[PDB]
Amino acid sequence: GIVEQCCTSICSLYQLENYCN
Amino acid sequence: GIVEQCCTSICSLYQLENYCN
Amino acid sequence: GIVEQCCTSICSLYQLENYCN
Amino acid sequence: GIVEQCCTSICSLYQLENYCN
Amino acid sequence: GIVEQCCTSICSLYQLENYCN
Amino acid sequence: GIVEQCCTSICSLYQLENYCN
Amino acid sequence: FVNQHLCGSHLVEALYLVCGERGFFYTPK
Amino acid sequence: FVNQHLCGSHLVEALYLVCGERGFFYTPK
Amino acid sequence: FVNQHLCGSHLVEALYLVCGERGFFYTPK
Amino acid sequence: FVNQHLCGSHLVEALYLVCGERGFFYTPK
Amino acid sequence: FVNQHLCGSHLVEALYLVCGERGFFYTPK
Amino acid sequence: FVNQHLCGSHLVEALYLVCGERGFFYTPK
Ligand SMILES: Oc1cccc(O)c1
Ligand SMILES: Oc1cccc(O)c1
Ligand SMILES: Oc1cccc(O)c1
Ligand SMILES: Oc1cccc(O)c1
Ligand SMILES: Oc1cccc(O)c1
Ligand SMILES: Oc1cccc(O)c1
Ligand SMILES: [Cl-]
Ligand SMILES: [Cl-]
Ligand SMILES: [Zn+2]
Ligand SMILES: [Zn+2]
Repeated sequence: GIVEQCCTSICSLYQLENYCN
Repeated sequence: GIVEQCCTSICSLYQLENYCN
Repeated sequence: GIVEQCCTSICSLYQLENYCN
Repeated sequence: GIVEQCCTSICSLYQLENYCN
Repeated sequence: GIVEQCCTSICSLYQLENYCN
Repeated sequence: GIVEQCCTSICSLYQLENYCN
Repeated sequence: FVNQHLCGSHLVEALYLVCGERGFFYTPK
Repeated sequence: FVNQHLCGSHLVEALYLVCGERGFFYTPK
Repeated sequence: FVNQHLCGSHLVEALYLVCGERGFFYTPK
Repeated sequence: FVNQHLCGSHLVEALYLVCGERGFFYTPK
Repeated sequence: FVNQHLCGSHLVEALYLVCGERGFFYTPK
Repeated sequence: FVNQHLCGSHLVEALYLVCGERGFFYTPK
């Protein structure tokens, strides 16, 4: 999930956007 | 400045990016 | 929703839990 | 106390330092 | 203390409340 | 720079002030 | 509204802490 | 040391700013 | 409104920063 | 060092939330 | 109320996230 | 990396507060 994707390497704001409603 | 511009109506990511180096 | 409820007066921790999955 | 002193007008870090242990 | 108890392993809010006044 | 100085050891307030305008 | 924007930022942090492993659904609209 | 918990707190803050009025689900699963 | 609540959240931050190893007491009231 | 310093910043945030009107004493020790 | 102060705190956090490796000047008027 | 990223986040907040009306320059490289 997000924690796996984004807590070992930095997620871009676009990558973050994946989790918006 | 940024406070005047962004502290009443929300500045988007896009708008904020104008302040980056 | 959460803004109308919790930004107009302070929500308790139990009130905030309404918004947990 | 701190809320009355510092939430209506800005306290400097030096003023806030009064509340340190 | 708190750093020792809670920076090595996650403390719940319940555990943290032990440090309230 | 600041990351190298202040993310490996804690910078003091005065060290941080080097980065003020 | 910026007031709402700032309030929401604190709301999600509070939800993060209170909800724990449940997570949360933030839907301002 | 507690670094997924701390990372998750920053993650919700960043999601908040990216998502805006859309909102978001945070599911730590 | 929740203005005092949001303010206090920033105050404990700023206290954390300035007080260093001393720590601090936070008592609204 | 820095990771305890960052962690303490979140700890005081969580105490602020959980302790409410009671407030709290933060003392690294 | 210290609204400009609290707003500016969230602004620099937003700038931090948007500007990434480019960094940014914060120069309050 | 993530760690540096989380650290930079607290750094800009500390700069905000310490620098006051002077403002600051955050240049991570
Ligand atoms: O990958 C991440 C983790 C935390 C915050 C962020 O903006 C990005
Ligand atoms: O207009 C604003 C004010 C503060 C934070 C932000 O992301 C936007
Ligand atoms: O009503 C609120 C608003 C923001 C944060 C919080 O813990 C409660
Ligand atoms: O007067 C204040 C209120 C909140 C944060 C701060 O640094 C100062
Ligand atoms: O164990 C911890 C450490 C930091 C914040 C928190 O909510 C819990
Ligand atoms: O060395 C540091 C790193 C982050 C915040 C701070 O006040 C000091
Ligand atoms: Cl705020
Ligand atoms: Cl952190
Ligand atoms: Zn705030
Ligand atoms: Zn952090």
